[PDB]
Amino acid sequence: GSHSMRYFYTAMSRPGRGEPRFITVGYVDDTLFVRFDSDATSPRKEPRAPWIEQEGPEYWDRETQISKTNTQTYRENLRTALRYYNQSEAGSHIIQRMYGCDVGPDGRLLRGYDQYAYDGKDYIALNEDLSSWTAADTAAQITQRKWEAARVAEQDRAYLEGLCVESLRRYLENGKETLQRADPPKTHVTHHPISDHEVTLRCWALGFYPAEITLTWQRDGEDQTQDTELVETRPAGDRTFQKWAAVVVPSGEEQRYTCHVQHEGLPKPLTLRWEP
Amino acid sequence: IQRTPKIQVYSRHPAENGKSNFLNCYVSGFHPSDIEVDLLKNGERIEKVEHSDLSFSKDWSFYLLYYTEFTPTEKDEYACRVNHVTLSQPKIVKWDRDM
Amino acid sequence: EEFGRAFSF
Repeated sequence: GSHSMRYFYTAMSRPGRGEPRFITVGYVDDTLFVRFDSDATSPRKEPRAPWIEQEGPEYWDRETQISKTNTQTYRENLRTALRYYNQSEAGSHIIQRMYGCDVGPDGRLLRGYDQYAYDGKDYIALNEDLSSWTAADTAAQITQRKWEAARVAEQDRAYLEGLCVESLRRYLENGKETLQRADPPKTHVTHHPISDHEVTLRCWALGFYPAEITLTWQRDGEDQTQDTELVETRPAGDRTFQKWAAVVVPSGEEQRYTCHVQHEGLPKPLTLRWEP
Repeated sequence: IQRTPKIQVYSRHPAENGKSNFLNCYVSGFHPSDIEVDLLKNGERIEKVEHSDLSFSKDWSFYLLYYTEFTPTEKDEYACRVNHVTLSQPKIVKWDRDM
Repeated sequence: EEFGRAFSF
């Protein structure tokens, strides 16, 4: 179906403990495929997925250089941010960036992204039109003015419509065994007596990929959204994810509850119930 | 502002005593990125624990997975100890094979 | 593949 490629940057200052650390991780959908850490013994882009290993040595040298240059540029970005916000050089600060593209089943660009944050808050972001910007405050507005003057959006757009989609398409083909395979969730409902008046029904979804999934409990056909405990989807460590939804139900009324599961790896949504 | 980490302790595969598995501690939704995580066995820290590469969600909050191989038993107790600038004292979350 | 152009804040 649809696919995405995203690069995530994290630049962290640490006054008194050396220069700011710069990390980059790259993903195709929910699969990590490349990493870079300026604190590494010999910093360089490293493969994290089998299908990216075939990229030649030229690819790795070029990718590593981009990250090394980025390390220096983001340390300067951090210094600039301090000025824009009138902050002292004593505190630790963080700049983050997420950029990339989404493509459809046919491989055409669905939309591009280039978003930035400062200390966990929106800073500036490229609009979906790939030609204008949205600045979060008067500080980011200064960056916006510089970027509008330098036609940055036009350059981002060229990358997003070109190399971004072209490389993603190559990665999808080279990694079609995994990137183009959805693993359906293995499901089951557990029963845990709480007391004489209530019992807990927990609906499990395990071993699925991608991470996107919907788990809901219904009581007599009515969604129990407000009464369902939903844990955040979590990684199993073997590429797959896990998730569960629980509800407290009155003793003897277990059969009035049904768990519904939706996942792209499932031809049709599943309906489960406690099976004593 | 700062955001405190959410914590989940669990196994990669269904728990079965005597069977080798992987013990996971997933921390997420936190900011800033500095965080200290230990996996414990009967209260003692397990050595050589590995963790994922720092990444973050759409809301900019960070997430990391700490993991190590382990063979669950009936007696042994496992937990995850987490400290972050937002926490006054390390937070310990026990492993419950039903969570 | 990454975009090799970085623009200063």
